Amino acid sequence: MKGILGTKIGMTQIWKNDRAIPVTVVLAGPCPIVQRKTAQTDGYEAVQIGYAPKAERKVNKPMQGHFAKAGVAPTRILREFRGFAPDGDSVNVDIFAEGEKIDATGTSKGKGTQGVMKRWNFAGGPASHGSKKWHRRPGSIGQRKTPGRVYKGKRMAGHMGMERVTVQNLEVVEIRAGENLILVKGAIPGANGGLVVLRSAAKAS
Amino acid sequence: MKVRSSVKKMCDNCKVVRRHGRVLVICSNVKHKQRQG
Amino acid sequence: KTYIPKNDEQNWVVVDASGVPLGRLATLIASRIRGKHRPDFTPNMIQGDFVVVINAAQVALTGKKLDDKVYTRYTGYQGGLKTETAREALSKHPERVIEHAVFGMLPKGRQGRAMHTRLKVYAGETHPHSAQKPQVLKTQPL
Amino acid sequence: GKQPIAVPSGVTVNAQDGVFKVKGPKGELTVPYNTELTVRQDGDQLLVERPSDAQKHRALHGLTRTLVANAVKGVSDGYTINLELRGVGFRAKLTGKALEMNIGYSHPVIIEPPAGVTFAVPEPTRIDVSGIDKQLVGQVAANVRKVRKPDAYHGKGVRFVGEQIALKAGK
RNA sequence: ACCGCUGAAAGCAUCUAAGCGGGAAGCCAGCCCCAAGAUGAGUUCUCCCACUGUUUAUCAGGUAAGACUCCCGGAAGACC
RNA sequence: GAUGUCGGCUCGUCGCAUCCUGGGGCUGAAGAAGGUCCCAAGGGUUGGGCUGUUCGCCCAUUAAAGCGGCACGCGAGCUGGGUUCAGAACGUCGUGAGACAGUUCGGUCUCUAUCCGCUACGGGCGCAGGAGAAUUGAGGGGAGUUGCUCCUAGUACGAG
RNA sequence: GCGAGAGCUAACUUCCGUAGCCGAGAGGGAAACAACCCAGACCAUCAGCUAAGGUCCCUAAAUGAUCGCUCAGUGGUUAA
Ligand SMILES: [Mg+2]
Ligand SMILES: [Mg+2]
Ligand SMILES: [Mg+2]
Ligand SMILES: [Mg+2]
Ligand SMILES: [Mg+2]
Ligand SMILES: [Mg+2]
Repeated sequence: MKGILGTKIGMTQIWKNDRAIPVTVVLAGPCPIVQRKTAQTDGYEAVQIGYAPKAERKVNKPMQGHFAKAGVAPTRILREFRGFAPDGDSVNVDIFAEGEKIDATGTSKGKGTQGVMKRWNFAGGPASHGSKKWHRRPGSIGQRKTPGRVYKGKRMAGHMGMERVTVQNLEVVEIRAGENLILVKGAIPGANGGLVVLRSAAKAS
Repeated sequence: MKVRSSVKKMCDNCKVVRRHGRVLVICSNVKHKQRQG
Repeated sequence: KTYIPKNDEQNWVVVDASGVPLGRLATLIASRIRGKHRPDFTPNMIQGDFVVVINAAQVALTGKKLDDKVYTRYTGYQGGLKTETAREALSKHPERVIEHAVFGMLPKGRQGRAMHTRLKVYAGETHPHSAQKPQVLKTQPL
Repeated sequence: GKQPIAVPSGVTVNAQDGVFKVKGPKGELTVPYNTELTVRQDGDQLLVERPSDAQKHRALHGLTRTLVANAVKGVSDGYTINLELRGVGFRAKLTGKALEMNIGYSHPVIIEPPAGVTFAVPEPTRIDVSGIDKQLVGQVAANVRKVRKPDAYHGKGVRFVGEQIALKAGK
C-alpha cells in the first residue's frame, strides 16, 4: 500500500554492528502527487504519483494539461498506488521506517532470446558420448499419436528477462532523507539507473 | 471403522440409520461401527 | 412466391427471472430471441426481440444447486486446465448463469453467435434500467 | 404421536403466515416451520394438526410439535446445561463474557459465546451454559465438550456432571 | 471422510427425514506475473477543435493537437 | 507402393488402487512407536556398485525413496549397449551346403519444417472524431515439498 | 436374429444350418454410424396423407389429457 518510486543506484558493502550487509542504494526521490483516484470519480481508490523531472519543452500539450490541473511540474514517470491516500507531495521520510520489511519491484535485466538451458534450467545433453544435440537443445517436445499436439505452456526457448519482478520482504537497513536515499538489504531487480517501486510488504509475516 | 460392503445385524444394540444415500451403523460398542464408504 | 421481410421494428422485452425454474425461463427467452411468433417469419436473418433479463440472482433451481449443477469450463491446453464451479458458487456471476443457459438453446453458427447480443441480463430489479431508454414491454413467463 | 401443548402465563403465540413467532417474559424467540401443517391456540392449551397420514406429513408432525414445546419451555423458565471438567490441573475461569479453560494444552482455550447465551462458573472445575434457544445452548456446550472429549483410559475431559463413562484401561 | 447440536417418522433411541455447526497439504479466494481482439473491445485525466472543395471530377485536399521518416546512441534487441 | 523395434538419456504431463507429507475411524490404541481401514493427487519422491538390461540384488542415506497410463510416451530429439544384415570363432546339429535354445569379438542411425501444434516477436485493421498518458480485472498462468532442534516439558501418561 | 459345434454359454472370434439386410440400396430414424428399424429413388412441382421415429429450446410437431410411481439427476455405468 504505502509506496514510492525511485532509481536503483548500486550495490555496496556496509556494516551494522559486527556483520557485513550487501546493500542496494535507492534514490527514492520526491514524488509529486498528481491525481487522486476516488470510487466516486474512477470506481476504485488510488494515487497517481510522479518521478523524474522533464524539461517543459520536451512535454507535449496533453501532458502539460494533466500536470497543470494538479499544478505540479512535468515528470516522465507516472504510476498509481492502490489504497494509498496521503496529503501533500510523497517523500520516503515518515513513509518508510528503518527496519521495516518492504516489497521492491522493477523490470529485470533483459537477456533477449534464450534457449531452454538458460531460460528454464534444462540439462541439454551429453557433451561426448556421441552427439549432434551436445548440450543445449530440449529433448522431446511431446509424446506420440495421442495428443498429436504439444502441450500449451510447453517450456521453450524465448525472450528471457525484461519482465516485472517483485522481491518480497526486504529489510530497510538505513535511510538518508534530504539526500532522498534508502539503503535496502539484498538485491532489487533491474539495472542501475532503472525505475524501482518500493512498497509496504504485500503480506507481511 | 470397518468398511464392509455387506453391513448386517451383529448384536441387539446396532441402529441402522442412513446418511447422504449410503448405509451407516451407530452402536454403543466402538468395534461394532460399520459403514460402506 | 412466399413472403419475406423488413426491419423497421426492434422489439425490447423485459422478462423477470424471479422464482422461475432456470431452463423453464431460459426456453421463453431463447424462443423470443430467435423468432417465436416471428414478425415476417424468416430464418436467413434475425427477426427476434431484444430480451432484457432482470432479477437474475433470484432465479430458481430444483433439488440441486449445491450438488449436480456444475459449470465445467476447461481453459487453455488442458495441462489440468480443468475448471469446475457449483451453481450456488455462481453468486459471483448470476448474469452468466442465465446467459450461459440461454446461449445453450440458440443456433450455434455465424448467425447464432450474433444472437447473444440481443440477450441483456442483470441481477437487480430497479438498477437494470440501464439498457432501459428504448422499449420496456414487460412479458411474463407462464 | 405428538399432540398436547402446555402454555403457562406469559405465552403469546402470534403464528401469522410462515413465521410461527413466540413472545414471552424471557425475550422474544422466533421459530420457522411448514405452512402445509396447521397450528393455533384452542382456548386454554395449544394443538398442531396434520393433514395427510402417508409418511412425509407424519415425520414433520412429531418434529414440529417438539420444537414448539422447546420454544414454549424456552420463554417459560429457560434452558441451562451443567458441565464438569475432570483430570489433574484442569480448570476454567471468566474473562468478561468469555469462558477460559486451562485443560492440559500448551495454550489456554478461550470461548466467546454467541447472542443470548451466557457462561457461568460456580467452582472452577464446573461450567454452566444458560440461554434462550435450546439449539444454541446445545451447540455452545458441544463446542466446550469438543475442547477435550473424555478419553477411553481415564475419562479426563469435559463431561455432563452425572455422566457415565466406560473405561478400557491398558496398563 | 469424519465428529457433533436440535429432532421426528418409530410415545424410547437416532448427527437427518426438514434445518444447523465444525472439519484436510485438496476446492474457491488470498501471494506473484500476463490480461479489454473481455468484437461483450470497459474506466479516468489532459489536448486539438468544427477548415476547404461549381448541380463537369459524388469525398478527396491544406491543417490542429500529435506522431512517423531520418540521424547519434542504449544495462532494449535476431529483424522489428 | 514400410505405422523404425529393447534399454538409456532429454523432456514432460496425466490416473489413483497414496510411498511421504495433510485430515479421520477402529485397534490386541497407557505414552512413545505401530497396525488397519476411510477421505485426500497440492507438492515431493536421493546418490552410488553389478548387469544392454527394464527388473532385481547390494552400499550409503531419506519424510518418502509409490504403482500404472500416455504407439511397452518421446530416434524428422540424441545415443546405439541389447536384438534381427554381410566377416569371424567356440559349443552343438547336419554326410554336406548350412543351421540355433545358444554364446563371443566387429559392424554407415538420412545439413534446409509446407500445414496443424508449441515458445517468443511484429505488421494490419477493429474498438463511431483525431491524439498523449494513467488504469479496472472478466479471464488466464506461476507457485504449492519437507526435515531437524529448542520451548511448552522431563508435564500428561506410565510400576518403572 | 434363431438352431448347434469349436472357444471361457469370451471376441467386431471360428465353422455349419436357416431367414433378412449390406455386398449392388439412395430417402426417413437410430447424435454421428454398410448391417438394426421404417421404406425399394423414371423425371418435374415454393401441393396433400402417412411409416419408423418423434412434438420444452438447439429442431418439424401437444411445455397434450387422466389415474398412479420415483426425489436418486435414478433416468443418463454391471453383479454376488
Ligand atoms: Mg551438460
Ligand atoms: Mg517421433
Ligand atoms: Mg467451517
Ligand atoms: Mg519388431
Ligand atoms: Mg495418519
Ligand atoms: Mg443375474
